[PDB]
Amino acid sequence: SEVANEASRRRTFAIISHPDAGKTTLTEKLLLFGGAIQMAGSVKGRKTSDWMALEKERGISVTSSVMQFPYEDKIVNLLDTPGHADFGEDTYRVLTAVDSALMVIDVAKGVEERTIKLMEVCRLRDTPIMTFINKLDREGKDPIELLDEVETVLGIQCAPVTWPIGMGQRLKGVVHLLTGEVHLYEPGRNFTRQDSTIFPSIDAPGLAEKIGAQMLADLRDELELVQGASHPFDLEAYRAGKQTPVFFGSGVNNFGVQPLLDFFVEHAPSPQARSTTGREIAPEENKLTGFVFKIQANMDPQHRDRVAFMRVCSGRFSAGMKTFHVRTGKEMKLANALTFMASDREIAAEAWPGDVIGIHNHGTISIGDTFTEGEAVTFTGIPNFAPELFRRARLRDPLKLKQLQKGLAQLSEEGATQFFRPLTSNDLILGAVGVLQFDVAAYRLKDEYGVEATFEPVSVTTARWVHCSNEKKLEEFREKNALNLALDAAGHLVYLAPTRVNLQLAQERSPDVRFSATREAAHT
Ligand SMILES: Nc1nc2c(ncn2[C@@H]2O[C@H](COP(=O)(O)OP(=O)(O)O)[C@@H](O)[C@H]2O)c(=O)[nH]1
Repeated sequence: SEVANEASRRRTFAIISHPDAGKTTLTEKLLLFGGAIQMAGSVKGRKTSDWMALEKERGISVTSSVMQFPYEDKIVNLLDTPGHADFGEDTYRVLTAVDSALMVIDVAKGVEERTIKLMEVCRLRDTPIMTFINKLDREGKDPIELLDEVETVLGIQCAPVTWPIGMGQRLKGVVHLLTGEVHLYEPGRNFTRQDSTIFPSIDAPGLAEKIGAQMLADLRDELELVQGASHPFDLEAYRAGKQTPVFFGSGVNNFGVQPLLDFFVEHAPSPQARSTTGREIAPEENKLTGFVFKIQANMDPQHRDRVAFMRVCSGRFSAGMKTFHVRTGKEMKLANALTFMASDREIAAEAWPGDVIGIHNHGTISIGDTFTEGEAVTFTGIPNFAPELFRRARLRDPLKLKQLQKGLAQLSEEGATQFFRPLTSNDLILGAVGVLQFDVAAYRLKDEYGVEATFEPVSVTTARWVHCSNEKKLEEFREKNALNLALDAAGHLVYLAPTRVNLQLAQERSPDVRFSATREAAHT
């Protein structure tokens, strides 16, 4: 069928990186291959009018959230993961609306703090991971050691697919480990199809006349070790999230990028079956389905447009179709909704399973909302994430407590911020993932709700959701740790911890108590 075909082309993925790894550099070089030259320049330019400044305050992002582009007859949906000033909870959430992930690692650094946390988010869905080691034009760690670093630190098996030849001032090129080809690193080239120097084999004549006899011999030495030690690429493993094919390159020069992109579109998974409150929803179904996973402000001179982001999981979207908002129950007509075909010639008014659409939100869409054509079904798997920045609410005029908690609880629905009411206090504690969510709730509470407020930091570092079967044994825990407990906007029990250390002690004192770092956004 027409849907099954279009879904089979889709490659929906995001990049996970520690900052300054190369995420925006490597995004540009791929937008080049998709023919999105116009967007490619604005993404590199992302490194002023008065009303756009106020819009920066309301929560818009300069870089486009979603970048779709075609490559080798596949449709590549590249969902952004803002890592800089706009880092926040939405960054963690984007990963739950993809099927595959590309990890970028600086070779000088290695695995880094943001690498580790993003990779943990991918472990939740067992998302497949591909690895690209960046910045080989400058000196860095040994590849053999960097593989063990990934393996031991990140926990995932390593199956390299390309392999470097030197690095830094001494970099000569990569060697493909499946095709046997030997791409060369050299100037004046964009490293594309016709614009590259590719030997078909290591034993091809003249290779030593190009990479030096010494470096060819040391390359034979390194391969013999990788062959008899590192594991070869097992697609079944990669698909189950238990293995990552590794690529080495130099994104700033587009070197090694294309082999990665060709390998990616060949093997990365097409849209798969997600789960709902009961039955599994396959991507080949006739009716349209999908879940809202992100809500942001859309660049608006009226400073009033919010757009909820929705990934499509079955059927076909067409501009102006009647949808079924399972929660509210009202028929919703997706009017003037947003597609993200970023290409100077290509322009498409529809979207297929794996794509993302932008539903202009007027206030009644919250995170995790499931849109269908009439089937009462509700997607599961959409998580809320344990905050990592906590602050208390500071209101100058106390006559706005009624309206403050009204605004706050709604900002929780739309994913602005989480909102915690301690069992032994009327304080209101706002958990976020990035600093920016606080300035946003500031403006939004003032602008929308008229509550001039402030957020002073508290002695809270991490939070865990609490669940336990035994009704009495939980109450022996509710009254024991009550000072450290709160309720969130959903009414779940949250252990607000002053430190990671206090939490581990808390986890051990209560052996029969579940401490989980995630929670479904559907009040359950
Ligand atoms: N030497 C070298 N520098 C790079 C490479 N890729 C990115 N950079 C540099 O890293 C800086 C910004 O990297 P960026 O793409 O913005 O990483 P991001 O912050 O994770 O998006 C720039 O100064 C780039 O010149 C590379 O392959 N080699």
